[PDB]
Amino acid sequence: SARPSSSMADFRKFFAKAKHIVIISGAGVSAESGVPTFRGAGGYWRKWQAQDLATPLAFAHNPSRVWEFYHYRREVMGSKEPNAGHRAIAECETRLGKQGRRVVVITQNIDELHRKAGTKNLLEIHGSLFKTRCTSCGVVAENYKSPICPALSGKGAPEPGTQDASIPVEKLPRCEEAGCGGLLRPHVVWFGENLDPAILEEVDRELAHCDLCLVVGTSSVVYPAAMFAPQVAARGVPVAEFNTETTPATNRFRFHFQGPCGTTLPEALA
Amino acid sequence: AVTKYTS
Ligand SMILES: [Cl-]
Ligand SMILES: [Zn+2]
Repeated sequence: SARPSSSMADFRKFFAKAKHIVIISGAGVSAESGVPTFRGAGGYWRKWQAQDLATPLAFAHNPSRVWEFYHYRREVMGSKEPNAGHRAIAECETRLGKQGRRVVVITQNIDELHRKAGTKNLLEIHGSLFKTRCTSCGVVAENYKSPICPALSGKGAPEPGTQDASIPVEKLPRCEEAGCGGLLRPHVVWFGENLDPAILEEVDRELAHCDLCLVVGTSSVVYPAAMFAPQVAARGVPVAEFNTETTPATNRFRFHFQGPCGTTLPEALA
Repeated sequence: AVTKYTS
């Protein structure tokens, strides 16, 4: 069989010399903090997974339901914090940056735990649970309010059987800019939407110049993110995958380190 | 555009 190396010594040879390290992170990193991701092993919200609710069409049809889901997700972050994987990554960035070596995190996650852990060079390619965008005027705003709007207070219960709140659109979250009052939506990239062109340019720049790439906690089923680390590997650059399981991309990489990132990464990035 | 999906 054709399986990548699990030699930490061999990895460390590349790590010691890298001037430009790209770390791609996914839902497995957030899962280690207890964040429910609602895909793969990450559970269900009522009857649904993220693929069912995080879509333009779900939000067209039942914007109260989609906002209930995102509200639940916002509110549970109250009890979720960065883990040893987040900290290994942030500390590595800090330590390497003092030596003039660059570390950039490209994250699929929307829960801002890499920000909270102190990562500075962060590309949030799918947006943020704590940002809104207006469906009419297009302005993006940071929003941490708990609850986001009065009508959502105590709604979002995840239990199967929980009935739709059916909040009238006028009482869901609304633009507060002079003269808009649009419906807001979460500033999150949904299935079926494209990624911001500006961010993808920044991503391609990092991938084209990096000399080592880590893919951490990624199922490597969500595109286009899942295509980033294979592209690096095809330039001959070493790519190490850190994940609890093998994925469809595993055999494209030079290393696979099995386990929770919070166990493997502090060792790898030391 | 460059579009989001899951396999
Ligand atoms: Cl993922
Ligand atoms: Zn607006």
